[PDB]
Amino acid sequence: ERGYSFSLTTFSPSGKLVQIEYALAAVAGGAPSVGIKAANGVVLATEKKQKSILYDERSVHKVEPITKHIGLVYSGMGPDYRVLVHRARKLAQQYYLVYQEPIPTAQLVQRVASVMQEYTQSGGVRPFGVSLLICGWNEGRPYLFQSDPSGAYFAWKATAMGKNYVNGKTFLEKRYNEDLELEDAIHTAILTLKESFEGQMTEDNIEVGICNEAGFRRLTPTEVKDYLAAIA
Amino acid sequence: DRKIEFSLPDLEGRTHIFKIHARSMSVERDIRFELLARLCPNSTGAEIRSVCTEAGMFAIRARRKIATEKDFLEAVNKVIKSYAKFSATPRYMTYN
Amino acid sequence: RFSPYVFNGGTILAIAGEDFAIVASDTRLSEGFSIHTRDSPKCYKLTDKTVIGCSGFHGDCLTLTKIIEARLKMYKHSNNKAMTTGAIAAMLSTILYSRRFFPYYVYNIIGGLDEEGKGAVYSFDPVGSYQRDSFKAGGSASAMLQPLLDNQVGFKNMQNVEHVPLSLDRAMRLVKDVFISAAERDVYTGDALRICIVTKEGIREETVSLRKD
Amino acid sequence: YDRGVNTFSPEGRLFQVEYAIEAIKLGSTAIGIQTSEGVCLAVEKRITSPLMEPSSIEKIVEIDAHIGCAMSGLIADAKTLIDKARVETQNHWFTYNETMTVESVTQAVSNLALQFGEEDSRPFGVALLFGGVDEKGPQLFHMDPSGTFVQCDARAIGSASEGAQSSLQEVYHKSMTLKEAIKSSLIILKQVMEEKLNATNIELATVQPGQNFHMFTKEELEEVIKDI
Amino acid sequence: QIHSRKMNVSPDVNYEELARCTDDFNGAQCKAVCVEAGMIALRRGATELTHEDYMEGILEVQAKKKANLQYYA
Amino acid sequence: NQYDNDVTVWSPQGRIHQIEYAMEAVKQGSATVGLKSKTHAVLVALKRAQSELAAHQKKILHVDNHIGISIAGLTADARLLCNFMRQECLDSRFVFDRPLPVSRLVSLIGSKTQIPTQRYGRRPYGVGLLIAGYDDMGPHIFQTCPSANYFDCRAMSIGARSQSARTYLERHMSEFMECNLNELVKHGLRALRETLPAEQDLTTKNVSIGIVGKDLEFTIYDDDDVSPFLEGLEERPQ
Amino acid sequence: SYDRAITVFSPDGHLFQVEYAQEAVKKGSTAVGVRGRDIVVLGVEKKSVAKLQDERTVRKICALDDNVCMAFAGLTADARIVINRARVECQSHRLTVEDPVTVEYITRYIASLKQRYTQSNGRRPFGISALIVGFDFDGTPRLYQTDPSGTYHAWKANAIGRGAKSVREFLEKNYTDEAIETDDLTIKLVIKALLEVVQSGGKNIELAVMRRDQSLKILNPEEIEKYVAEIEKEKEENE
Amino acid sequence: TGYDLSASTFSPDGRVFQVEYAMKAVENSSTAIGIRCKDGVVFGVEKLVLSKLYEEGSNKRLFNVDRHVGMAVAGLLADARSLADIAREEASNFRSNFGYNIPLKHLADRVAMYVHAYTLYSAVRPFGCSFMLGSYSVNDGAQLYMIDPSGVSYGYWGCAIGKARQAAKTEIEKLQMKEMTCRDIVKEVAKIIYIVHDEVKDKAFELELSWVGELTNGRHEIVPKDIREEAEKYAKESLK
Repeated sequence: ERGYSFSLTTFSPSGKLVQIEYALAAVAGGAPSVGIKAANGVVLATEKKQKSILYDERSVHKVEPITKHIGLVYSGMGPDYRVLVHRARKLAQQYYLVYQEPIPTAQLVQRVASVMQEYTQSGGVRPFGVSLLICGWNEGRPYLFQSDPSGAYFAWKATAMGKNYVNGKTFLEKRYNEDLELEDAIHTAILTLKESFEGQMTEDNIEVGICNEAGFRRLTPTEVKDYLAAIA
Repeated sequence: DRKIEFSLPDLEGRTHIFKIHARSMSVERDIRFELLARLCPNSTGAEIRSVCTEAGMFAIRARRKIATEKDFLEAVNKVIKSYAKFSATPRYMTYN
Repeated sequence: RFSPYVFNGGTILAIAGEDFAIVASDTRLSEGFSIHTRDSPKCYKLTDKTVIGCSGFHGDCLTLTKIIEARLKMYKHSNNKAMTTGAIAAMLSTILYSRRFFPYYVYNIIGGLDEEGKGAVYSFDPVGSYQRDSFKAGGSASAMLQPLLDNQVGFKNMQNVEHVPLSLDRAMRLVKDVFISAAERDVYTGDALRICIVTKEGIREETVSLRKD
Repeated sequence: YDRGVNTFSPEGRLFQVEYAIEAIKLGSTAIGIQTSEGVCLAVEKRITSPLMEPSSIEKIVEIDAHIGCAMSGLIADAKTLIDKARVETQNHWFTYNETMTVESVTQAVSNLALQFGEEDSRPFGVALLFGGVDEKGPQLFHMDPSGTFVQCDARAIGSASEGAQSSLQEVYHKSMTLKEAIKSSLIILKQVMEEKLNATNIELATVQPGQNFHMFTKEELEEVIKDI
Repeated sequence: QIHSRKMNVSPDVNYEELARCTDDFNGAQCKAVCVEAGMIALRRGATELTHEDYMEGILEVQAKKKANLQYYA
Repeated sequence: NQYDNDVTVWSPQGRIHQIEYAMEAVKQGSATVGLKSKTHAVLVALKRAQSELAAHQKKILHVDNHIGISIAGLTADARLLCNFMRQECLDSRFVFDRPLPVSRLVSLIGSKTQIPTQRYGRRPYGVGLLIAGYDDMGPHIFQTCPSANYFDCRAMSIGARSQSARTYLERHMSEFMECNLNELVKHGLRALRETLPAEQDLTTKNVSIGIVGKDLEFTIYDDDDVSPFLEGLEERPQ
Repeated sequence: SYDRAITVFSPDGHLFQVEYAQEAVKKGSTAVGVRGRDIVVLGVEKKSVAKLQDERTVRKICALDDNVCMAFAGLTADARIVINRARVECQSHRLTVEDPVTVEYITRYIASLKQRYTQSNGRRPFGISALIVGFDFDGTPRLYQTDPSGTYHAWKANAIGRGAKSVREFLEKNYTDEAIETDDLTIKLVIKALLEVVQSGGKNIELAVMRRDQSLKILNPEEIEKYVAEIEKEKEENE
Repeated sequence: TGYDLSASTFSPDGRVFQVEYAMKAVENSSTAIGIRCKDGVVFGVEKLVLSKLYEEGSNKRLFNVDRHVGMAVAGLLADARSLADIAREEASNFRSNFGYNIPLKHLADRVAMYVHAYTLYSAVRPFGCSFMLGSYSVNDGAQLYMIDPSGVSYGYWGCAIGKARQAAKTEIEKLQMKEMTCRDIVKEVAKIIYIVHDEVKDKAFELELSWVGELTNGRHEIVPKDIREEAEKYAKESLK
């Protein structure tokens, strides 16, 4: 067949893009998560509860590496995430096959944001419904970026996304400063995940990945159980 | 049982409507109505009556007791072609 | 390597009469040193007033013939009448031009009557150029055939030569003599002669046998 | 509320082509007459402004030296079809070294007449009278926004078409001549037009078996007006 | 045939032809063909009922929009 | 209603009113009757004009030497399917060097016409093609429809007011497979005289008759040559 | 591909996008163009500038060739791309036939371009109209107009824009033969028309003439105040 | 409403009414049965005589897909023969690519996926057709499939589609197709359609039977004339 070739999103008489206005609420119903850069690298912490005991939490993952030194999490819905994940996995390689170098995080965001805004204008498609948190320690300094379904982005010191981020960012405003370490951002990241978490925060209720100057990696529930140990 | 349609007149019913609404008004004698009916392909009888009743008001404009053919032409372009933004008909021809 | 073209022989001849047209050809299909058949006429009655002669590559002759027979019915189904002879030559000139960069290996001579009941000879190159003539020979021994018709027909190189119009009976024994004389020296001149006659009444046919080397 | 562009009527026919039948009723009136002496043709201009140049607009335009045309309804879309007719005649002459007949022109345009869609937009709002002299003598045809065409002997098309046909059937017969067909046409035009008749409101063109297509101008035209 | 009882019916009728040229009707519309065919004969002043009275009653029961169409075929 | 807009959309009863409206345009056309003998196939068409100076619109079209058709609907789709029809004759004539079978052809026509009856924004073809043709099985009379459901028959009629002609053919159809061309043609003319107003019947400019014969090419006959066939008929009883 | 018929017929036989586009033409700035016998004079009114920042970019009088100048009204965006295609086309005529382009030919290119543009799919029609003024070979000055339906149409004088029917009513009530006697007298007729236009507090006019042999020439606002001074003086003594 | 217009939309209880409306037109087609015997498949199609002016043998609701593969249709005739074209071409794809004859499970898979292919879009409609596929193999015995308008197929020892579906399939289970060869199966197929479509609803009808098996040497063809005249000899024993 073919597509539709007409944009289903128009400006309101109030001048608002209404499907984007609803997609922000679709992000707002997303799972709560936070991420903090502190002077050596970035800590990404999400909140992942299985709906029943029948699930394998060791099957799927929220914390997703993009390259050697870049990780990424989200706050939104499931199936929209993995597609643009795979797109970013490609875009790193189309950078690398040209430049023989890993991509700067900003240079990745310049392409991903263009994919999302290019997608929210094109004909016959609903826009995306996730927001992203992107980490990376390129050229020494760590980086912490955030996108939206409209296709913009921001450079945060620390922020919150998902449910109750309007309270979590007030917690981070009363919590963070410039001089912290990665394990400190681990501890206050558990402290802000416990603000909106359930009654029991075990080793599998969360998933935390970190950047270093050694690069991005993801935690196992052994040392993540050590982090939930002696917490709060 | 009976299902009577009321369409628009073809030419001659329109000319007859001109003779209906234009019989009782002070007119120039040697005007023709068929020329006026040729200028209204799709028009109702109320529109024809408004052409007549406006066309007399053109005679009331300056200082004339009986209207002329060019007064009728001053009625046709205003009622037909200047109010043509509204026209009230075309989404009712399909009755929607 | 694989050569796409080959020479199949064949010899055609057409003379425009005053109220007739004579289209004759041999009936031999052959190449190399051997004979395919002793029966291959080249008379093709397009209309009642148009017969075409085709020589050279035989598959090109058959393909060209069938495309012509398609386009006549296309003309009639679009135009409710038949093609004239000049319309046939006018179309088929463009048809021969249409494969300019891969030409047909076919010589063509069109015989037929005009709108005025007179003969008309239109002879083609393999590219698509032509003219209207009185008599043209095509094929192998056309270099043997044409100057004899320049002598008898054209009345050339003769002193105190009268100019009688060519009668049909004169033209018949002219053909029947000249194909024997071509048959004595040409190896491509066949073993039977197809003669087709276009008059105001229709098309007659006649086959006159030849020698069979 | 908004149906498709290819939607049949409940009565069965269409909507939009039937609307284009209504759309040609607003154009200026035109009359062509097929006479065995030759086909005459005439039209008004619907002159609007004193500052307007009159000869910029026209309805007579030829396709060949034996084919003239007459348009009605919309105007700007007709010139495309004029170009297709001219090009098609040059195809037929280029390929057959002869003249394409008038009916074979008319079916070629009429095949083009209904070809819009939503692949590869709207029908045409014109009305066409076709004059020519083929081997069958004088020929006069008339085609349709539905692509239906017919041979006519004396056809009046415009806003005064139905009144002029009634006044035309009573005066036409099979043994007319051209000079009385011209004056007979200008009588009917003089009846149906609005403005006062002169050598500038109207224009004519005739085609003959003898000579080619000829268009009249403001020198040889007003003699019929003073001799009406 | 039932509703054609109390009317002056000439034997020019063919109810099999009528019910075949009248598809997509119900008992109310087939009842209406009888009364309109019974009115057309009074319009022309006829007393009996003929085939064309039914055939014209069909076109009134169908209630088509008249719009100037003879330009087919 | 809302189920009466597009070809794709089904009715709740399952009856597509777009095709049902395409059946109306063939009911608007004039009448014609196709029939066949044992060895001959005859179809008779009733021409119409608009003004008395306007010529009468032809309907019979010669497709091949053994194939003749007649139309009912719009002339644009009639010529559209007609050029396709001539094309579908001359191409297989160009391939196999033989006449093309009629039953084989009309199947291709129905497959051709089925396609825009399924897509979106695509009209059906409103036409009522009557097809007289020869296989090696002699005469064949087929009819079409805008629903692309072609029917073999021995005698049918389409256009406005064809039912009376059908009633004529039902009570005389036993005669048709014995009688030859002369009375057979005027049997068809007796079918056409039934479906007319009671005052004009056969005024030698509004009628055409096409015949294909077992040794006779399909010939269309118009008014002049109709006059030897049109004579010898009885006066209309009333 | 966005295949969609936009221009549709009305049930009473109209084209809604065309008649709406002509309203958008009917609200643009008023332009008046007249022809003389040797020198043509055309000009726009209602400049409506900020009168403190740049003004050369807002020019609405262009030239397609040396002998053809062009004014317009409507929305400015759609006009200049048609001007761009017209420049490629008129240069392409010299790539063909050696002569300069005739104004009748280029107006047939404009209208013929416009109609099929109303005929295609997925396209709103143009929202502009133009006055195309050309002095051809053998020095015959003439002009045309362009309807948004695409009908080229000659005149002796014309005026389009917001408030153009009353201006045309002034032009028929003031156009004589002796007004085209002197060229500046015709310029005084144009300034009489723009003065008979609307408000136009002095600085609200942009005129351009051609002596059928030169390029376009725009007077600085000194002959504007000078010709307005002799026009107000002549009306002052006439009153 | 509005939830029943496109074939791309679900209902607020979660179904598609366009498919069901296309299913409704199948029960307006008259009657198509087909049962397999012990060693072959017999199709049965009765045919309503619309008018006398038609010729016997027209517009057959009984198709011949391959030399062995048989189809019996019930629905719209143009869509039915349209599906016969692509299935007929599909067996030509199988033999043209793989060099032998297609099995019924593969063939009904391909055609069934072609039916399901038009069940996803607002651009095309569902078919209003159901049909049956039956053949015989020397390596696989006899097969009997049937395909709904939605595109779901199954195997059968016997099935029936048309107007009176239940009123036909009620009597098929009285038979014993596990042991009967395709000889008395012909007359028993004839009787169970002779008992249906009463003379109130139908004026006249026509017997149209199909027949395949190793007695038919695997080839698909129509029944002979004398055998169906034994069926019409077996006709008027249903009045008792």
